Amino acid sequence: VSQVRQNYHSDCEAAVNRMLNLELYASYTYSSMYAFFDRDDVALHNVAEFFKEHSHEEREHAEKFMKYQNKRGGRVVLQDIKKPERDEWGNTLEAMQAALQLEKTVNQALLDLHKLATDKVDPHLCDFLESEYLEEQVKDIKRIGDFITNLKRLGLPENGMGEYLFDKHSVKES
Amino acid sequence: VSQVRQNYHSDCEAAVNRMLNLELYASYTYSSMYAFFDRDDVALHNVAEFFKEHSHEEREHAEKFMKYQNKRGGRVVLQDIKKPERDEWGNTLEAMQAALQLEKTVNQALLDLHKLATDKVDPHLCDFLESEYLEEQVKDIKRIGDFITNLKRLGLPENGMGEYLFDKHSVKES
Amino acid sequence: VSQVRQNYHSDCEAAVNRMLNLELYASYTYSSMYAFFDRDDVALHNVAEFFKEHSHEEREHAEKFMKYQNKRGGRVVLQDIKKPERDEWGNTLEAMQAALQLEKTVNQALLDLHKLATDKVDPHLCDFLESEYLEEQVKDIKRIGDFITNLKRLGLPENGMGEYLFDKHSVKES
Amino acid sequence: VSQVRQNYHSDCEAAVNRMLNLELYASYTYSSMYAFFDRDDVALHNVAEFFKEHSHEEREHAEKFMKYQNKRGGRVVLQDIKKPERDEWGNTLEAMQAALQLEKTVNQALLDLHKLATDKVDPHLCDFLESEYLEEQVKDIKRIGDFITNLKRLGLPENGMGEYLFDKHSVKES
Ligand SMILES: [Cl-]
Ligand SMILES: [Cl-]
Ligand SMILES: [Cl-]
Ligand SMILES: [Cl-]
Ligand SMILES: [Cl-]
Ligand SMILES: [Cl-]
Ligand SMILES: [Cl-]
Ligand SMILES: [Cl-]
Ligand SMILES: [Cl-]
Ligand SMILES: [Cl-]
Ligand SMILES: [Cl-]
Ligand SMILES: [Cl-]
Ligand SMILES: [Cl-]
Ligand SMILES: [Cl-]
Ligand SMILES: [Cl-]
Ligand SMILES: [Cl-]
Ligand SMILES: [Cl-]
Ligand SMILES: [Cl-]
Ligand SMILES: [Cl-]
Ligand SMILES: [Cl-]
Ligand SMILES: [Cl-]
Ligand SMILES: [Cl-]
Ligand SMILES: [Mg+2]
Ligand SMILES: [Mg+2]
Ligand SMILES: [Mg+2]
Ligand SMILES: [Mg+2]
Ligand SMILES: [Mg+2]
Ligand SMILES: [Mg+2]
Ligand SMILES: [Mg+2]
Ligand SMILES: [Mg+2]
Ligand SMILES: [Mg+2]
Ligand SMILES: [Mg+2]
Ligand SMILES: [Mg+2]
Ligand SMILES: [Mg+2]
Ligand SMILES: [Mg+2]
Ligand SMILES: [Mg+2]
Ligand SMILES: [Mg+2]
Ligand SMILES: [Mg+2]
Ligand SMILES: [Mg+2]
Ligand SMILES: [Mg+2]
Ligand SMILES: [Mg+2]
Ligand SMILES: [Mg+2]
Ligand SMILES: [Mg+2]
Ligand SMILES: [Mg+2]
Ligand SMILES: [Mg+2]
Ligand SMILES: [Mg+2]
Ligand SMILES: [Mg+2]
Ligand SMILES: [Mg+2]
Ligand SMILES: [Mg+2]
Ligand SMILES: [Mg+2]
Ligand SMILES: [Mg+2]
Ligand SMILES: [Mg+2]
Ligand SMILES: [Mg+2]
Repeated sequence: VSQVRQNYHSDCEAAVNRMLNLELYASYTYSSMYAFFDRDDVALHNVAEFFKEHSHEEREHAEKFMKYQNKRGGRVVLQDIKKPERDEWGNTLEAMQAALQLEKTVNQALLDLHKLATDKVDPHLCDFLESEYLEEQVKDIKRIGDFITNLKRLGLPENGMGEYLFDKHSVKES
Repeated sequence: VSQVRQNYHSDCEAAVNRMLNLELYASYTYSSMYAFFDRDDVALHNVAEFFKEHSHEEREHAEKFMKYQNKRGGRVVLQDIKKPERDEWGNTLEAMQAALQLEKTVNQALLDLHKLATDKVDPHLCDFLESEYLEEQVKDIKRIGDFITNLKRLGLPENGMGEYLFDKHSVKES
Repeated sequence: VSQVRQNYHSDCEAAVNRMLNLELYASYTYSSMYAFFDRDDVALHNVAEFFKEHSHEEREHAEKFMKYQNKRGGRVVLQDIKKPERDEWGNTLEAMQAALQLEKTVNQALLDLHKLATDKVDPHLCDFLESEYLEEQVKDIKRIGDFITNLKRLGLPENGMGEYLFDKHSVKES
Repeated sequence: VSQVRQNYHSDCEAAVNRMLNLELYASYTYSSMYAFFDRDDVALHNVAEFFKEHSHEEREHAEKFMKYQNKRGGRVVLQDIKKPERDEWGNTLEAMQAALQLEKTVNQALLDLHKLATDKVDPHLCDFLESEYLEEQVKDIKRIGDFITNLKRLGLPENGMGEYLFDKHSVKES
C-alpha cells in the first residue's frame, strides 16, 4: 500500500473511482445538451451556454475526485465514459427535466458515498463530500426545479414565445 | 413618571405600543410572502425579494416606534407577533392584493393614532407620524395599486407568461 | 412532494420550522433588551446596541432557515412569535445572564436538530448546522460568559460605576 | 400692517417675541454653567464645553425666531435678558438637573406657542415649531435625562471619581 495511505478503505477507493466516472458521464450529457441547443433548428444560445457551463463544472468535479484519490493514496482507475441516453433533447423543458433527474442521480451517488464513508469511519471523506459537493448539488437541483416551474408557467412545451423569453430572461446572457 | 415625560398621554403611549406590534405583524406577513415566492414550485425571485425588502422596512418602522416610546418617556410593552393569516399566497396578484389590504390596515392604524395625538394636543407625535410614516405609506399603497393594475393587464391569474414578465420588468432585479 | 426533495425527512422539515420560530423568538428577546437599555432611566447605550446587533443576527439566522427549507423542498410553516419572558431586564448582569441562558437554549435546539439529522442520515443538514450555526453559537456563549465574569468582577449589581465602565470598555462604542 | 403680513395674529407675533427672549435667557444660563465648570476649583472641561455648545445652540434658536418674525411681517421687540437663577451650579448632577428643568420650561413655552398657533389657525407657525424646535427639544431632554441617570449611577454627588469619569466618557472630548 501507498506510503501516504491511512484510514482509507478499499471500498471507498473503489466508490471514488465510480463517482469520478459518473461525474464524467454527467459532464458528457450536459455537453450533448449544449450541442443540441446550438443547432440551427433549435437556436437557444443562452440555454446552450448554461448547459456548456454545467458540463465544465462536472468535468472539474471529476478532476477533484482524481486529486482526492491520489491524496489518500488510492489509485485512479478509469472506465469508458458512456454516451448520453438521448441524441436529441426535445426542448428546454424536456432538457431541464432530464438535468433534474441527472442531478438527483449524482446526488444519490454522493449520498451513498457519504454513507459508505460513515460506515467505514472516514471523516476526511465525509468532510470532502460535505464541503465540496453536497451543498453545491442542493443548489443546482433547486435552480433547475425553479427553472422547470417557470418553463411550465411559460406554457412549455407548446408556447414557443414562452421558450424564447426563458432564454432571454432566466439564463445569463452569453 | 419618567423624568423626561412631558405632554405624553397614557393613551398615546399605549397606542404606540399597539402600533409597534402591528408593524412587527406586517413585517412577518411580508416575510411569509418572501418565503412563498422563493419556493421551487413558485420561483418568482424578484417578487420574493420585493417582499423581503418590505419585511425589513416594516421591522425598521417598528424599531423607530420603540425609540420614540423611550424618547417620550413611555415604556415599551411587547406582545406576541401573530403569524400571518395565510400559509400560502396563491400567486403574484393574490399576494399584492393582500399587501394592499395590509398597507391600508397599517395606514388606518397610523391615521387613528394621529387623530388620538390630535385630540390629546400632542404636536410632537403628530409630526413624527407625518414626517416618518404617513407619506411613505401613501407611496407604498400607490405602488402596490399600480402593480395590481399591471398584473390584471398581464392576465393574472391565468396568464403565466404575464406573471413571469411582471417578475422581470416591474420589480427590481435581485 | 416537491420535485427538488431528496433525502429530506418530514421530521427534519418540521424541526427546521420549529428552529425558525425559536430564532425569531430569540431575536425578539434581544430587541426587548435593546429597548430596555435605551430607556432614560437605564441609559446604557452601548449595551443597548449590543443587544440590537444580536437581535438582527438572530433574525438573519431565521431567514437562513427559511431559505434552507425551500432549498430542500420543505415548506415554511410559521407560528406566532412569543413575546419575551420579561418586560424589564434589571441591569446589565441580569440581562447577560438571561442572554447566556437564551443562547444555551438555542444551542440545545441546534444540537437536538443535529442529532435528528444524524439519525435520519441527512449529511447536508448536518453540514448546514455545523457550518452556519454551531460554531457561531459556541463563540456567542463564550463571549457572554466572559462578559458575566467581568460584570461580577466590576461589582454588579451593586456597583454602578462598574456598570458604567463596562458599557464604555467591554462593548463596542455605538 | 406690513405688506407681507398674511394670516399672522397679533397674539402670535407677541408670543414669538416672548419665545425669542426665553431662548436668549436659556442661552445665558448655559453660558453661566460653562463658566462654572471652567473654574479652577471645578475643572470639568468637557462638561463645560457641553454647556458652551448648548448656549450657542440656544442663541441660534433665538436668531431663528427673529428671522421668522420678519418673514411673517411681525416686529421684533426685545426685552432685557435676565441673569441666570444661580451664580454657581454645585456639581455636574445639580447642573444637569437644572438643565433638564430649563429644557422642559422651554419645551412647555414651545408647546403653548403651538397651541396658540393652532387656535389662531396658523399652519405655517405650527410647521415651523414642529420642524425646527419640537423634535430637537425632545432629543435634548432625553439626552439630559440619560445623563442624570448615569450621574446617579456613578454616585453623584458624593463620588468624585464617578464625576471625573463622566467628564471623560459621557460628554465629547473638547
Ligand atoms: Cl494503497
Ligand atoms: Cl488504510
Ligand atoms: Cl481496506
Ligand atoms: Cl434520442
Ligand atoms: Cl458543496
Ligand atoms: Cl412615565
Ligand atoms: Cl406627561
Ligand atoms: Cl396621561
Ligand atoms: Cl393558507
Ligand atoms: Cl413619511
Ligand atoms: Cl415535499
Ligand atoms: Cl425525501
Ligand atoms: Cl419523510
Ligand atoms: Cl418583567
Ligand atoms: Cl458556525
Ligand atoms: Cl476609564
Ligand atoms: Cl478610555
Ligand atoms: Cl404688520
Ligand atoms: Cl395678518
Ligand atoms: Cl391680529
Ligand atoms: Cl447661587
Ligand atoms: Cl426639530
Ligand atoms: Mg512504497
Ligand atoms: Mg481495493
Ligand atoms: Mg452503449
Ligand atoms: Mg459548505
Ligand atoms: Mg454547482
Ligand atoms: Mg450539480
Ligand atoms: Mg454537483
Ligand atoms: Mg426617576
Ligand atoms: Mg399608561
Ligand atoms: Mg393564532
Ligand atoms: Mg415628509
Ligand atoms: Mg415605504
Ligand atoms: Mg408601508
Ligand atoms: Mg409604511
Ligand atoms: Mg410538482
Ligand atoms: Mg411532514
Ligand atoms: Mg403569552
Ligand atoms: Mg456521524
Ligand atoms: Mg463540514
Ligand atoms: Mg466553520
Ligand atoms: Mg453569532
Ligand atoms: Mg447566538
Ligand atoms: Mg447563534
Ligand atoms: Mg407699507
Ligand atoms: Mg400686536
Ligand atoms: Mg433680577
Ligand atoms: Mg399639524
Ligand atoms: Mg423633523
Ligand atoms: Mg438641540
Ligand atoms: Mg434644547
Ligand atoms: Mg431646543
